[PDB]
Amino acid sequence: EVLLLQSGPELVKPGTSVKIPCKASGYTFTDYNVDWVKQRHGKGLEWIGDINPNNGGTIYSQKFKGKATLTVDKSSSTAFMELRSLTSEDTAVYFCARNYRWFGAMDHWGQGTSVTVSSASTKGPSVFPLAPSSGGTAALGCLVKDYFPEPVTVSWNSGALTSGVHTFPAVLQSSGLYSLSSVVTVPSSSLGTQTYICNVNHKPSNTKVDKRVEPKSCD
Amino acid sequence: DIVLTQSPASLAVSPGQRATISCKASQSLDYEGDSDMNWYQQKPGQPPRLLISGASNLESGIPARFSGSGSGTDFTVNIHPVEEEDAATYYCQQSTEDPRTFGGGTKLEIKRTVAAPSVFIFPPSDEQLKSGTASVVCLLNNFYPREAKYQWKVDNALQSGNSQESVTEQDSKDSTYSLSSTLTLSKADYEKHKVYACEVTHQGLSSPVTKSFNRGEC
Repeated sequence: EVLLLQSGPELVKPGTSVKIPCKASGYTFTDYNVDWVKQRHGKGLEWIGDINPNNGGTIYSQKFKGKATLTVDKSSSTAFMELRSLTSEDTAVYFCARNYRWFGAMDHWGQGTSVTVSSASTKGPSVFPLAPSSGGTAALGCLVKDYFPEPVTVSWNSGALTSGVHTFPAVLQSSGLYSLSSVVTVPSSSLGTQTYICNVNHKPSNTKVDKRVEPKSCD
Repeated sequence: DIVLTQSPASLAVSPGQRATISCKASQSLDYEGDSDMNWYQQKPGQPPRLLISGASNLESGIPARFSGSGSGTDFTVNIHPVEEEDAATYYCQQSTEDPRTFGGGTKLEIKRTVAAPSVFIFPPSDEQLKSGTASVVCLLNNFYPREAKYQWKVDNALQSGNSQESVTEQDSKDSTYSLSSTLTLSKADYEKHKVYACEVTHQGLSSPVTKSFNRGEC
């Protein structure tokens, strides 16, 4: 019903600015205030500001004066937040949330825009197979290595295989490139009846890699 | 600014039992009949979801297992009974005055029964070796508790400082964790040795499980 739609993850360079949208629908846009909340990876929620779409009146947290700017477009029912003079401290997920100007809770949130502030160049990943050698349950996977920035999505057999799939959080290697593994556990008997393909999508570099994971028969 | 002190920072509650999370405010959140205390539930990857507003108004769509109470400066949210889908981080937030402030958050871990991991080891692919780098991966699958002791062994010698790990969030269905460890060596160092092993010690294992492969075989 009520939907707050934010843009997807975005890589931005330090010393620049970025403008994050929050398109509202399913309710009277001018009847609610739009708040913005910052969340660093693994941390809590911190309040950025508040804007009244009826008149454009803004209230900012003191911690974000000069850093964040809140605007609204009533005709398009969209709220915006612009972050200036970007540094690595600004790397976080930014949520927009709906609330009543008068003591209202934040009852509906956007899905959050993950902003990465880095001067590193976009790099597509290499996909290597995690092949098992021939118990009763077998495990196989794909190593998605040396890419930047986050994220990559991994599906198995074009999304037809979902049970038993574990796609781990990416880890930042000392080289400054990310790396993650996606694994799936299947019946050992299915290694000879089913073809297992991991579908890796790296949207920041427009990279789609499909890698068949061929098991090794070993006496 | 109204500072919200949320306790505990974390807690483990078994399914069926009661989880109690508290939030203490630096000043009163009462105002003309209201108690503007709001509780949120945030599961990993998702935005926070409003559970309770006005200190005790359970939002439409939230199960009755959640209940909020309190007034003035001391507030409490209760989960009874705790379910396995309740694995998340919970925040308190005041809407009494500006600036809006959040509590530190409370990570609720579902305390299930002991589960020993299923261990798998993967050799580096021939394709990666062409780049001069060897990545050896060890998988610890569907275990609980989160505390898992594992160690890499190269020709039976314990390794340290040359591996990175990653752990999944607690599963919403079976309340387990999975862990993947990647051992990184140069191709030359990889060719210098034969036996690569992953050794796991866990509460659910009667004896440590070791998975290994020989570099040449298979």
